[PDB]
Amino acid sequence: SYVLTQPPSVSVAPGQTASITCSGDKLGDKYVSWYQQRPGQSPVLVLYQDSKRPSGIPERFSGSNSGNTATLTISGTQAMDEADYYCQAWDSSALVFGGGTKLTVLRTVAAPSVFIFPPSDEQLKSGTASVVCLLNNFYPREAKVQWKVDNALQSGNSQESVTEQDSKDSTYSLSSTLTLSKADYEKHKVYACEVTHQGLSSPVTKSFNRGEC
Amino acid sequence: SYVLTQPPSVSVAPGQTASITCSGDKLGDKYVSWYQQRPGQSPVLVLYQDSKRPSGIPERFSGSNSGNTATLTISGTQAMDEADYYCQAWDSSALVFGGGTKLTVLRTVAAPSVFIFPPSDEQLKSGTASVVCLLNNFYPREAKVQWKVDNALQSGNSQESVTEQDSKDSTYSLSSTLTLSKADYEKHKVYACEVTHQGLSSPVTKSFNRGEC
Amino acid sequence: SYVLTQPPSVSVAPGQTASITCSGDKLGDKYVSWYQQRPGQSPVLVLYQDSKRPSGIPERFSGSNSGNTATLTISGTQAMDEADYYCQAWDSSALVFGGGTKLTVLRTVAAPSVFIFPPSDEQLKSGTASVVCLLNNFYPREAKVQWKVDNALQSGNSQESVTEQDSKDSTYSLSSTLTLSKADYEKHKVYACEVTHQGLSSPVTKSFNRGEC
Amino acid sequence: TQPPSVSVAPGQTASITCSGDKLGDKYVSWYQQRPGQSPVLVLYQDSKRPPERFSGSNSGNTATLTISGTQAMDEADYYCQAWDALVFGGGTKLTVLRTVAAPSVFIFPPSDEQLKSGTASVVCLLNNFYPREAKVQWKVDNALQSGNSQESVTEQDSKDSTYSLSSTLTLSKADYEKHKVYACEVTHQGLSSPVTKSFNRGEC
Amino acid sequence: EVKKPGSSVKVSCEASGGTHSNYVITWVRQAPGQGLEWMGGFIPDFRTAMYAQGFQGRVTITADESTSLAYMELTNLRSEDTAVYYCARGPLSRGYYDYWGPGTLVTVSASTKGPSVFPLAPSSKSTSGGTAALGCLVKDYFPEPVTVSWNSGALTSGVHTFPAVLQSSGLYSLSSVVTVPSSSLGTQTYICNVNHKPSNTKVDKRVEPKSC
Amino acid sequence: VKKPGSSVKVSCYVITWVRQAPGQGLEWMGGFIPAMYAQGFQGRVTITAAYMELTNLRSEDTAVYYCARGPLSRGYYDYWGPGTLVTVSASTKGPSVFPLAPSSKSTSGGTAALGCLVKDYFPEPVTVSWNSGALTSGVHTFPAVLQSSGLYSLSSVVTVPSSSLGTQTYICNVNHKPSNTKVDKRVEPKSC
Ligand SMILES: *[C@@H]1O[C@H](CO)[C@@H](O[C@@H]2O[C@H](CO)[C@@H](O[C@@H]3O[C@H](CO)[C@@H](O)[C@H](O)[C@@H]3O)[C@H](O)[C@H]2NC(C)=O)[C@H](O)[C@H]1NC(C)=O
Repeated sequence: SYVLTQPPSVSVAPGQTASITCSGDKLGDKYVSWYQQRPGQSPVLVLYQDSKRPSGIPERFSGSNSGNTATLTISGTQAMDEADYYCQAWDSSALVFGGGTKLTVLRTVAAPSVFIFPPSDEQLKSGTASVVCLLNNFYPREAKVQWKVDNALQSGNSQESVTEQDSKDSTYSLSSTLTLSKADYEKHKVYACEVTHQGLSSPVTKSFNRGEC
Repeated sequence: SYVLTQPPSVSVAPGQTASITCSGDKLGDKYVSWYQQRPGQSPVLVLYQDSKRPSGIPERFSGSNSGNTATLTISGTQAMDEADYYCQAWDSSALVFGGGTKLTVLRTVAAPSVFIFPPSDEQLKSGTASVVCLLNNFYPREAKVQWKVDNALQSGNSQESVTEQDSKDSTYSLSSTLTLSKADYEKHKVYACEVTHQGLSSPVTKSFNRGEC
Repeated sequence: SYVLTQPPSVSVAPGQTASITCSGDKLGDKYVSWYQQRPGQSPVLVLYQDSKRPSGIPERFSGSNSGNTATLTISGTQAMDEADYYCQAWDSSALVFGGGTKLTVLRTVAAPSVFIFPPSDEQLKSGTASVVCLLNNFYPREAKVQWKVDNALQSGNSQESVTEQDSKDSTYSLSSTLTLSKADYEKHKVYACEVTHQGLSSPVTKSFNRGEC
Repeated sequence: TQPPSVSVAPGQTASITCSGDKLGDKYVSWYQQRPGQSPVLVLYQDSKRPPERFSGSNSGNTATLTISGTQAMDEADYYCQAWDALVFGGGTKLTVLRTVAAPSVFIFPPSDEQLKSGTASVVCLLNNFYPREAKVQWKVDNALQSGNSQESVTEQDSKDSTYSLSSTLTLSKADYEKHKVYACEVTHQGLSSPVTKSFNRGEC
Repeated sequence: EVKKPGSSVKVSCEASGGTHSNYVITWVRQAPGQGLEWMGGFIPDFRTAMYAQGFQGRVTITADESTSLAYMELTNLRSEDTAVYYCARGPLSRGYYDYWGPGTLVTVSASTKGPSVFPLAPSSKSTSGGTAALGCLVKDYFPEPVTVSWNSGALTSGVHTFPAVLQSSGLYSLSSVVTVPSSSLGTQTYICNVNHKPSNTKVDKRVEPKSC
Repeated sequence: VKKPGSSVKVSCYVITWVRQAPGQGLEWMGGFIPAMYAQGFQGRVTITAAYMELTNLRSEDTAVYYCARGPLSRGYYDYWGPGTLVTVSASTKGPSVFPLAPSSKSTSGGTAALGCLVKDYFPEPVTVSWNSGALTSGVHTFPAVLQSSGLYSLSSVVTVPSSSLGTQTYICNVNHKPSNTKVDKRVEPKSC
């Protein structure tokens, strides 16, 4: 029996190059071909006859076959290159597919930008105040916001809504509302929004006095 | 070589009887003595010749020897019986001490009794209020309180003081005081005091409305 | 308008007597009746004409009505008497239901009993070894089981199962079974089952040495 | 009136503003006071100075204290002096942050001679990283471990703020002879997710 | 199945077939976790009925003896009329209600109204970095969906539109935030374009830094 | 720690003095040319030569002084000399007793808690007795806690049978020798 071995997984960072090897016994005397498979999708050919790439695949992909190791080289890897890679070869009139290789790209950590917006003047005329604190682009999904009015932790009167990472990006974007009522917004001079997250050295607080805007 | 075996450690609650076994082949055929050693102290004699005891030892201490096992029986176990016990035996013109056995005397978990006393009607004339939440007898030291006024967890304006366990008991007593400015007390109808501790299935909260209803 | 009032909530521990009061104006002249409603069900009559009781209700229930209050007296409270009790009274040609009262029975923390059963010899011959740890008659539900094989915490390869709550006692049961291969079990020498749960001063481990017996 | 605090990264430009009506017409002096140390003048008469990283200006209603090439020894409390009687404004605090940095993790197998001595030592090393808080986990054949590993750490270099950590795992002989797969898992800020470096027993 | 607003419902209870009954039928409604209320009465033997004061105008109790069935018709349902409707039967003249029947769940879906737009003031403290975050708030509307576009759809670089969140009342809330350079805060006209098709609501709203 | 209300002196071109309370900033009082006084401390500062004297020390005078010297007519000061630290402590004030009313709701356990609260007293310690020492069962006296301002506080609590609330006289006896103070305060349930 014949077997082709590949590393279980590989890790790299954006803009770097990753090398995937499909090694074997005297594998340099055979024509290999590599298949890329995204999760939930059928495999799509990426390389046939070692290095002759098909039409449509970006030029970044490149491979070679020599000795007992055949390698696939990726340059400028991006968040769209995550997918399993499969090796192929013919032996003794028997097809052989190499073990699945999982190529992962580790995305960098970006700190959030946070703002606090007071309540519109018009809403107060309708007996309702809503202070909204926002967290701009930030990758690590784990985030925590804590509204403290006049330095008194609050809970049970806030809601959270988030979007999905941009296609050509990896950062979310979060926002939190604090639904209040008039005769409660009329007091507690100091209002604050506290956010904790990676990247930030220490929690950052953005505040605004109830008076003087 | 002659070797005796003892249990590694023994745990018993107060008011029960604890038995420690010194076992060995042909062990019961000879005379044994028990030594009690407290940490950082010269060991002392508690039993000699199975059941005979010396002066200065209370009637609680007792022991029996038979077969291939010697038992040290202690009645009225309390915190003063915390020490290590060793079994002695003679054989082949050579002494042999058994492995150390440690005695542990814990106290059963308790559940605190929590009271809340509104502020006086003589303080307010002085422009200050102080709501006090008291936790009564409870053994496990680890306890927590969380002042919630109008359903808004607070921090930074409360202190905790605790006494030491009584002589004939092992229960602490914790008091938590919340000092508020005169104006701040005039609002926030509701007041509460929450406590968490072992022996409570769920946290218990005692609250009193500001109206003194 | 005619309105009846009841305390929002009442809490008691098993074995004690709880009192619920429905208070109105000159309420002694009417013929109050009490209804018990468990969650997601239909109320069932429990008392009509103050004290009289229907057929199919335990003798514990008892009530009274005098002055300006009608009191429902419950004796020997147990876990099956947690539900909402409502007060009724006909007045001015218009039915009037009282405010909802919630009665909650506070449970008592009970420590678990932990055992470990080695893998049977015949099963070992079959080629797979299994180790099972049992915690029964414990409360609250939360409990964490952590295996150990020669001071090596185990991750994965473990199934967890929990039985239904017992109405009479309100105590669960949990079985954690560890599955290995024959050779892996044959290696290593020491096995243990660490349990951490409320009601236990310190974690308790029930270990055994394989092959010893 | 001065800002309560100012935070800037090393090598960056920071500005400290002292505000006041007619301050532009008047002059200003700046003093630096380290914790527990008497204040020392840093600038007088707007730009007059007694290194050259200090720079100040005074015009209109604001005087700016500008620093260039901020470094770890520039942290202090600054004050703005003016005459009107001597009036001293609220002090301002400046901090030198330094930025997060990921640790380069390495794993080395046990030498081929120690085995003849019946003892193996697998060492997992962490290279320069600023935030001291770090955590390593030795999981051999996918099973966490504890009680048989020691960590030693050095102090940050003079012209740097990065530590370095080495975790030595001592395995008794005839224990390293099994458990084909070894690994070292590390967690720390900057890393998006935990990174584990693993080596098979007899791969080469 | 959700009953549309302004419709009616019919709760059915067993009724005497035209002989001695020896029991008085009733009705009871229980809003979720809010207690019990009285609706109306009925005495099979005497065709007469008896309605409560609160539901005087919206209820009507009728019975049919051929089918041995009786029912009450409630019209002009509103969001406040989402609850569980019971049906009890007590003795003739004692007045305590017994043998409570299986519950019936009735639901309605609020109403339809357009959104209200309020502006979120931009940064007041001078941010020299060059990024001031604007945004208008859209809330108190029903049902899904609504669309927000900036400057008549000509600005789509940086616009964020967070998904709508279900308020406690039952309506919806939605936000929209755009980041722009600080230096271009007092020279360009920023306009929200909120459109809600079901209510045919089209409203603009200028957003400018608050005066100081 | 200097006694409050006493006087202290500081011994140090134009010579000036500046005071800096812990984490509060720099405070100027005056200068002297080998005199000028600030408006805030016009009456409590004396300059003689060179040294300066402060009188009527109070709580807020705890700070560190510095001897700074500047040119004749430059408008700036250099050569900030070593700082000299001072520490006032407080005025001695007696306690004020307030009652902690027992719960006005009957309890199935038949137990209620009473207590008198002592606060605004300096210096330590204080002693509390119930019914002239006639009651000493289930009595707790929590240790004193240093309040933020600089004074102290103390609490005492006793648990007694519920039925013994309105049929007995409970009095909190407090004595403070340093202020020769003795106050008795009755503790009774709130009227309703
Ligand atoms: C006054 O008398 C009775 C009041 O109940 C009315 O006659 C009732 O009509 C029902 C309905 O037709 C009849 O019972 C029926 O019997 C046959 C059996 O095949 C069938 O139609 C149904 O199964 C039903 O059971 C019956 O005549 C009678 N109901 C009884 C006796 O229970 C009558 O119409 C009333 N009014 C007048 C003006 O008489």
